[PDB]
Amino acid sequence: ENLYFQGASLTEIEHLVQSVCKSYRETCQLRLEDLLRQRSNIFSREEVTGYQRKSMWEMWERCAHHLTEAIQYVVEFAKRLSGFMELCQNDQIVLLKAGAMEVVLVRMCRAYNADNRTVFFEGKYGGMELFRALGCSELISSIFDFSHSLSALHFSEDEIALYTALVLINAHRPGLQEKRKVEQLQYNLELAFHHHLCKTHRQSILAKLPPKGKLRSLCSQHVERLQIFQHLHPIVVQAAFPPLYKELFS
Amino acid sequence: KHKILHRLLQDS
Ligand SMILES: CCS(=O)(=O)c1ccc(CC(=O)Nc2nc(-c3cccc(Cl)c3)c(C(=O)c3ccccc3Cl)s2)cc1
Ligand code: NA
Repeated sequence: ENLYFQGASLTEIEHLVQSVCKSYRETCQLRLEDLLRQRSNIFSREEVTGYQRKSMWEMWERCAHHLTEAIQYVVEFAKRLSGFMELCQNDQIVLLKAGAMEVVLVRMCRAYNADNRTVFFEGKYGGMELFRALGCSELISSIFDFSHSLSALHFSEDEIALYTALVLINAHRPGLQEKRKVEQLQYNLELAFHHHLCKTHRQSILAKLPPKGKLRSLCSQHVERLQIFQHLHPIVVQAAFPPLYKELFS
Repeated sequence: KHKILHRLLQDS
């Protein structure tokens, strides 16, 4: 079905590197140079106050929409990944449900500016005080701290591509029917990532990467905060949250 | 249901 479901040679691992990096370039949502160029474009004190004054439900809806757009690009990335379309429908769903948010959380470090602790949101950079209307300050501060720690690694685009392919192709997700097929694909993606790091003298990042439990905790925290919001505004979720967001998080 | 997810995966 796919070469990467079996033992792969060095040449085939070198191709996997190129393939993953290409899949990522084509599905990235925003170019790194565009995000970097816009760093000087920061929300004014008046603009921040305006975001803080929005109703809780309006802020949640805007954030659920922006998240859904980012996730859509992660779905496209998954589809372009060697071997993903060869897995059964159950497993593709299992992988995307558990990993799509994790991939978005990793991709977000490109949009995070560690110099002033701001993130690119709705056309400009803003600090964590911009999301105060959500009423989930601990979750927001935990997300900014994660983006801050990832930023300290100075990831290249190729590294993010290879590391996110691995965040998604995780053979330990409960509910996988073809676990051994996913284990082999994960092994080959692990080799591709570690090969690229070896080749670029970047193996020192391996020890600095966050533990898998960190990404799981951030995703569980998001689902917990959504459940609190859902109990307060059930009609808002039902009527105005994107259907893809609800399939993944509700 | 996973209606949207199924649709996204089957759209070539
Ligand atoms: C992700 C791919 S890309 O780097 O190309 C790209 C694309 C679009 C944007 C704009 C955007 O959509 N910007 C957002 N920034 C945040 C946010 C909120 C809190 C902390 C942090 Cl660091 C970011 C958002 C959330 O809604 C959000 C996200 C993750 C987790 C919880 C929330 Cl609430 S949307 C940024 C980056
Ligand atoms: Na960054």
